[PDB]
Amino acid sequence: MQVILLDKVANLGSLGDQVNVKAGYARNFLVPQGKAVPATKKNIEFFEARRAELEAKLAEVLAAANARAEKINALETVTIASKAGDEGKLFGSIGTRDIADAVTAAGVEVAKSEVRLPNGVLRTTGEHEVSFQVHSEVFAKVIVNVVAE
Amino acid sequence: MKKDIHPKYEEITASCSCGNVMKIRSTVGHDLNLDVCSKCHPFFTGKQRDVATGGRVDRFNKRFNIPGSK
RNA sequence: UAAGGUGAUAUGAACCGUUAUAACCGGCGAUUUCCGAAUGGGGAAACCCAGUGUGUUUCGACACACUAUCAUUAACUGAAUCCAUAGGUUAAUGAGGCGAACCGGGGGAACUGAAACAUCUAAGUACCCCGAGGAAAAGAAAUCAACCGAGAUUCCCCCAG
RNA sequence: GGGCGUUAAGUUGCAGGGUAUAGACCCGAAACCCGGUGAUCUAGCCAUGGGCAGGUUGAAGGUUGGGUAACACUAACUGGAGGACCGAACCGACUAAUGUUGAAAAAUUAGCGGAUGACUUGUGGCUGGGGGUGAAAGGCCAAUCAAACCGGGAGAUAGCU
RNA sequence: GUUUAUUAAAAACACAGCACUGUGCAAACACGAAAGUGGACGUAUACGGUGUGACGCCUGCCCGGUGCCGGAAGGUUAAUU
RNA sequence: UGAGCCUUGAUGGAAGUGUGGACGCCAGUCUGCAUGGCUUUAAUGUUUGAUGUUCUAACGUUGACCCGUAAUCCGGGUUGCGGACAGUGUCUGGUGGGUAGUUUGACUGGGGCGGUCU
Ligand SMILES: [Mg+2]
Ligand SMILES: [Mg+2]
Ligand SMILES: [Mg+2]
Ligand SMILES: [Mg+2]
Ligand SMILES: [Mg+2]
Ligand SMILES: [Mg+2]
Ligand SMILES: [Mg+2]
Ligand SMILES: [Mg+2]
Ligand SMILES: [Mg+2]
Ligand SMILES: [Mg+2]
Ligand SMILES: [Mg+2]
Repeated sequence: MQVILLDKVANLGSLGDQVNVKAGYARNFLVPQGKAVPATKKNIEFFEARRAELEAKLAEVLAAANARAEKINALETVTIASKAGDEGKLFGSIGTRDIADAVTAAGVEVAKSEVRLPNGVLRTTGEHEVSFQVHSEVFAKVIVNVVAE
Repeated sequence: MKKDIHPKYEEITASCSCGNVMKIRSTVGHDLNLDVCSKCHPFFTGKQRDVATGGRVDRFNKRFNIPGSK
């Protein structure tokens, strides 16, 4: 009933909770690979230095990552046919790769970990919408299309 | 048999009834495994209760710094 | 130490000795086949079969010598996975088995008695298992006392059947 | 007033009478409990090998000739059944005599049942005692079985001889 | 048809038939510390367990008692607080 | 949707015409809103118990594949399916002959059956 997230994730706490938290939930998931926590003397005081010492990021860092929606919008139509066939369906797999990898059809590269589409995309050939989600502070816009061969 | 972290038990006793049974009782505790070590990753110890709850106030590390050392 | 002496059931033969390396006694050694923890592998115990090195070599061989398994450390190698570990090899130490009783400890009866029998007794005895010593074991108050005080543990007689 | 007391010498040895706790005058069960040894007999089963003169009868099915419009029907030949026959080896034991301090701790003699099968046999293996195995009799588990043998608790207990 | 080899051959065991129940296959179930094996080189018209009773003709009435199967509304009711 | 604290209300910016919920011994008052010149008890904050919604994040995997490894165990890894469920620990209400705890006299013409024990 005592932890320190700091990297809030839908939990009733941000920058790490200092009062009664959940228990047995972190023993196998939260702590491992996720956001380590131990709100025990040692780890506690060590977090104060990360805060009592506190920003140029909101002015500068935000800018070195906000031009996303502006750098990629006027883009030429994405022409990556996903093997449209089967009497009116397809053969190609549409998920994470062809969405992001649709940028290096000339050179530029991205990270498959920024896509914004709750539901998986229906294996069609129409105007595949792609709302690029680089960071929470800034969102962008992309598209995808399938052809016959 | 194990409960490694803590000793164990398996000591016998007589299970009396209404006055008396000169029978015998024994085997207790239990088991479980697969414990994720903050370090590399889990070797499955077969601790039990009083062993599992022990790995809590304690560590996971010191709770193992013995089944190795000694 | 010494005039004898070559163990015994039987001499006998062939001998060794009398001064001081003949016996004989005591100490330290040398040797010490095969089996047996048995340890190179196997095996109905005293047998069978190999690898890798050796000397003399009329230079095939004879025998010899090393090679079990674990643990500690050392270095070198080293997977799934960069790492790192797991694993592997080598080497030096060490263990292993016997052992009468006493001793610490883990497990632990029943006949028997109770004039029956379940509580209870026998008895933590018998026994079985592990361990260590020459003895083992125990051994400086979060002890006791009772308003006085004693002062670690241990063993003995009382308190008391 | 009445009960119990009040000018009863005790105490410590020694020897003895008795009592108490102890075995407990001696010999003896049928049994219970603990730990080991036994499937070289026997009962099952597993693996791998062997045996069946021994001899007879000879069903169903089929081939062919005949024959029917087609079959049935039939004749031979082949075929090979059966809680089938007699039948040696082999396996087993229904009857009688003998034996009964035997030739023999279950047999001998004359007959008797099965004898290609749920058959029979060699070698080795697997089931362990409250347990095994059992075409079932409480049968068999080494001349032992309503709970094996060996050692222990053990000098069990014995109001009995 | 089978049975107490060695005092019981039966009305007892078995039987074909019937019913209940379990098992979706690495089946249930059984032997086995395990590996593995049987079930079965089968697969629900199959396999197991329980009870009733070769082949033929059959197998009647009773669910009060006990057992089992279903229901589970209501009564009684453990630890627990 | 209950209940605890208790936060704001009804008992114990200056007139008139009106709308709503309140209850009755009933003939009535209560109480927000335009124009006009402490307890009985309700709402919001909550704390906490209930059902029901949705989410991932528990850990599961007696699925597959790769090493350790010429292993059916185990461990690591990849992958899949499940997923904050399952399951476990503490606590707690059920149920609970599944199990347990609660000896069987004497007298006697042996004993037992019978009979009798004041
Ligand atoms: Mg040698
Ligand atoms: Mg060996
Ligand atoms: Mg008495
Ligand atoms: Mg005694
Ligand atoms: Mg016994
Ligand atoms: Mg034969
Ligand atoms: Mg026979
Ligand atoms: Mg003659
Ligand atoms: Mg039979
Ligand atoms: Mg039988
Ligand atoms: Mg008998």
